[PDB]
This record gives sequence, structure tokens and C-alpha cells, in this order.
Amino acid sequence: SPELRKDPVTNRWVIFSPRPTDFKSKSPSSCPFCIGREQECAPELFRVPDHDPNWKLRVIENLYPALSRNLETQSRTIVGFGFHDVVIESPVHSIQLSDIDPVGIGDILIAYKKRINQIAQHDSINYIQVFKNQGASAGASMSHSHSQMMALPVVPPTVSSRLDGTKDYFEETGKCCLCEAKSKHFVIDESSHFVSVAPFAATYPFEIWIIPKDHSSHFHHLDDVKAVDLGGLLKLMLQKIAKQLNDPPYNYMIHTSPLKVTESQLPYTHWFLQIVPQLSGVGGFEIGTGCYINPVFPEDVAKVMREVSLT
Amino acid sequence: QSPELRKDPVTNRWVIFSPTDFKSSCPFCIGREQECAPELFRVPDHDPNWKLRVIENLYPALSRNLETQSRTIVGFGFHDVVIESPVHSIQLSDIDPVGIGDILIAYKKRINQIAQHDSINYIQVFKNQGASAGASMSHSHSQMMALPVVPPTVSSRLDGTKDYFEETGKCCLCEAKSKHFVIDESSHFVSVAPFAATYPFEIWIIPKDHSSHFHHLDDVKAVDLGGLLKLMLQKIAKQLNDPPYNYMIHTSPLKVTESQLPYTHWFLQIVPQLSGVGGFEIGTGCYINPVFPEDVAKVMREVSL
Ligand SMILES: [Zn+2]
Ligand SMILES: [Zn+2]
Ligand SMILES: [Zn+2]
Ligand SMILES: [Zn+2]
Repeated sequence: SPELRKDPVTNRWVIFSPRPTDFKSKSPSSCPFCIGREQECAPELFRVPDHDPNWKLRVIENLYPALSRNLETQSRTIVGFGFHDVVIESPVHSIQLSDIDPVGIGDILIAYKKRINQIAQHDSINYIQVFKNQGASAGASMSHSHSQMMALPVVPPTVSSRLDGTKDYFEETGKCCLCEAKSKHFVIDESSHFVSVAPFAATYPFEIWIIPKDHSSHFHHLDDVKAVDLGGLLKLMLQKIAKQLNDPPYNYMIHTSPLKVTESQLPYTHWFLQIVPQLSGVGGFEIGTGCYINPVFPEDVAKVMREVSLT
Repeated sequence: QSPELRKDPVTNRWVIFSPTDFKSSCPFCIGREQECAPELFRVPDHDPNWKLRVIENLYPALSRNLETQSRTIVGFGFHDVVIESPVHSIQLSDIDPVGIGDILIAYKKRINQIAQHDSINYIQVFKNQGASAGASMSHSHSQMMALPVVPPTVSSRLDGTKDYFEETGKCCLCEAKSKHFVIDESSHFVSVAPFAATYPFEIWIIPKDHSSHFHHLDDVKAVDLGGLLKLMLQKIAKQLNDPPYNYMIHTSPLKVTESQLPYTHWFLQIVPQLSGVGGFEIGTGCYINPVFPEDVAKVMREVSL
């Protein structure tokens, strides 16, 4: 049954028009990121344990940054200023994040936080995007496990689009769209402080939003318990995806608040984590319209992910 | 070199600039029609010996039956496939400009038919060739998708240009030669590199005059464009080693009110399917471009065919 849907968090029409059971992936031994080879990496910001030779993760600068941290005093057209950094996820070469315990993932998530705060000290930076790219066509240039963060001198579309949307939904309904998640999105799994769902008007097939059950406008408010919990759920979400979809290239994106949000935006600004398994590409309709075509309804995705067995 | 952000009213979004080096029978075969979804018309009109046909898409993304019905809406819309040549062995651009004229004019004929439906908000026409750019069939061809609402790209375009117009009192597209990097122009267009293009080697073909409506396309301009579109697609393949592509005609919704006409202008966007996308762009909606439009224009101004 083809229809069009819209989520006040993404604010753009997606078409739903397809079987959910047949969707599957179709997309060295050492590296400079490996422990004992830090001399081959760009400058470090910090490493957990705090300044320790037997480290768990490190937060280093990107050797080929997309934005220049040396254009700060210099800010139609603006200068390429930013902080494009890399968070090293494991000292080990070949272990994928989803195979990292949930407590270790919690710590990686705690690093993002600490860095965002370190960055939030720069009045120029207005929004950092914490995102992970695992896989060639999902953009993984390194095989070792890592995630990327970039701090921007502007507020992007989806954000002002998400902020422009959840506010319009709040003004009327009185509620923050994500607080209504279990009643407005399809439930997959739930942890102590988070719940996962196939979004009502999902962009991509098999897309996931791990959503804080409590109302929290900014990611950086991650504590140790929540960081370990969410880790377990993120670990659970990445394993059900890998089994059910045959280890597809996938990336994840943390969505949070503009650095200088308003006291008013808080009641409807609610962060979350989006997981997008790569299962297909686009054509001239999408690039041209900004509207996506999703071949699987979240009604089915939610049934599948619930039926996935992990033993 | 030094990265830089840049915006444009047409896109109304900043892109991250971060820097001639780039590069790379069927059912549609004349004699198998009954094997295609229904026909809306062909050209020559009602000619068994056709040069192009506009048919319904066998696997439509939006159902043309759900018309009666209609944060959510029914999947009503039309989806058609323009078959650009009864010869399985031809590149859209290896085609004669006059014949490209035929196809364009056909888009116009199908839009007017569609415009008769009060339920259609926008009418995007696009071209897919090459696997990586999205294509599933090799025979040369393009498509049309008619929608019940105005999509994301048009939304912003209306906002970006409107706001720009409240500024300098000028339609930015009419100012193409003072805002974009000109590579080439014919008696009616200026294919251009856009000041703040989203994709590397992106090319915009811009009607010189202010035609807030693609469907205002006439015969001489129709073939006037064909020659320039052809020239850009051939220069594209030449310098970039024949990369798949998806060009997109940008134009105006069927409910364009009068207050939006001075600043709404239609243009064609060529995207050699190159650059890849990962989490940054997915989470932000802000693309990164490795090559500035100043370098792309010079490179393409020197292409020899
Ligand atoms: Zn390695
Ligand atoms: Zn909330
Ligand atoms: Zn053919
Ligand atoms: Zn104009």
C-alpha cells in the first residue's frame, strides 16, 4: 500500500512503497591505529585510561581533516574552520565495535561527551556531528575500528529541520515528539534508559533510532550507567542488523542539540542515535527532490527485528 | 588547500568546500511494446514508427489508482518512463540535439496533461544511466515522477530564493553570470558551475531569460537546450571517463502562486555519479565537496570532443 509519511524530527516526506524477509546486504593485519604505532597518527587529544600506556581508546586528530582548526580567528562564504577528529575504539586491530563489550562502548560514548564539552568551549563551533562509518561503500577508509566527529561553525538542515519540526509539533500537541516514541514509532527492543524503534516515516529500510526514554535535549548528558546501558542496546542493535541483513555496510549518527540552543527549544529538543544499514542507493528522484523512497515499512521492520534470534 | 563553506539561495544551504584530476536486446527495444506497461502517447503522435514513447512505469513508486483517495497521505501519484530512442544501442548524448528537443517537448506535453490534476503539487523529471548512479536498465532512458506534495528540495529552493529576493530585489538565477562560473552558453542557456555546488563537477544549465516554468519550453529553445545538454554530457564523459549520471530538472510546483514568480526559476542539474556518502552527510545533510567550481569550469571549458 504506497503512502507518504513525515516525522517532525526529520521533517521531509518519504515514500513507503515496497519482502522484509528477503532484504539483505549487497554492498591488512595492522595499521597506524593499532596499539604501539601512535607515532604514525596525527596529534592526540586524549586517551582512556587517562594518560595510560595500556589504553582502551584514544581521541586523536584526523590526519586529513575536512575542516581547518587553524581558521578560528578568521571565523555567502565562510572559512574552513573546524575540528575533524577521530575516536579510536579499540587497541586491537580486527575487532568490530559490535563485538566490543557494552561497558567498553559506554566508555567510547563517554569520550564523545568529554570532547564535545572540550569543543563547546569554542564560541565559533555551533554543532558537532558524532558519526561512525563502517564499510567501504559506507565510507570506511580504515579497517581498524573508529568513529568520526566534526565540529561546525553553522547549524545544518536536518537539525534546523528537526528543531523547526518538533517545535511545530510541540506548540500544538503540547508534547516533545520523541517523548511519544513508544506510541508513535514501532518498538524493537528496550533497555533501562533507552528504547529502539523503526521510525514511523523512516528514511532508509531497516533504519533505527535508539531513543532516550527520559527527555534529554543534548547527548553530552551521558552518564556512566546510561553509557553502559545504551552500549548494550547499541551492541544489540548492531548484532541483529549484522545477522538479519548479512553484515551490511552501516554507519551510525548521533543527533543532538545546536550548541547555543534556546531555553525554549529544550522541552521538544530530544537527542537519539540513528543506525542506517546500507541496503540500496538512490537515483535522480531523490537527489532531485530531497524525498526518499523506502521499500520497507517500519511495520514490517519492527516485526523482523523482534523475530531475530541471537543464539 | 584551505577549506571553505559557501551558500546559494537556490540550495539555501552551505556546502563544505574542502580541496582536471578526476575521472572514471531489451523490452525497450523497438518491437516489444505490448511487453511495456501502458502508453500515454508516443512521438511521432500515433506513429507505429516511433522515436520516443511516454509510458507508465511497470513498477510505480506511487500508485496511479489511489487517485480518488486524498503527517501521512495516500500513495497517489504518477510514475512514467520516457523511452528516449527505439534503438538499444545509443547514449542519450550520442543523440542528435533536435531529437533531444523531441524528448524535452514530450516532458512538456506530459506535464500539461498532469497539470490538469488538481491533486498534483510537483512534477520532477530525472535521468538515470549507469549502475552506480542508480540505473537498472542499460537502454538509454529517463523518468518522470508526479507527486501530491511539494518535496524537500523545492521547499528550500522557494525559501532560499524568496529570502534572497527580499534582499537585493533580484532573482539569483537571472544573475547567473555574476554568481556562477560560466563554462558555456547558447542563444538561450548558460550551463554553469554553481557558486556553491553540492557535488564535485556538478553542472547547472540555466535558461537565460526568466522562465519560472520548465513547461514554458518551446521548440527552438527545446533544441537549443539539447545542443548544450549534449555538449555538457559529452564533455563530462570525455574528461571524467564516462561516469554514470542523474540529471534533474528543477522547476516549479503546479500551485505556484503569483507572489513566487519573480524569484522562481527552472534549471537542469547534472551529477556525474562520483563522490561517495557516509555518516557525516547522513547525520548532517551538509555535503563536502573536494573540488571548487572555479577549477571545474576551467577544466570543462577546455574539453575537446
Ligand atoms: Zn588496523
Ligand atoms: Zn522528549
Ligand atoms: Zn532496448
Ligand atoms: Zn530569473
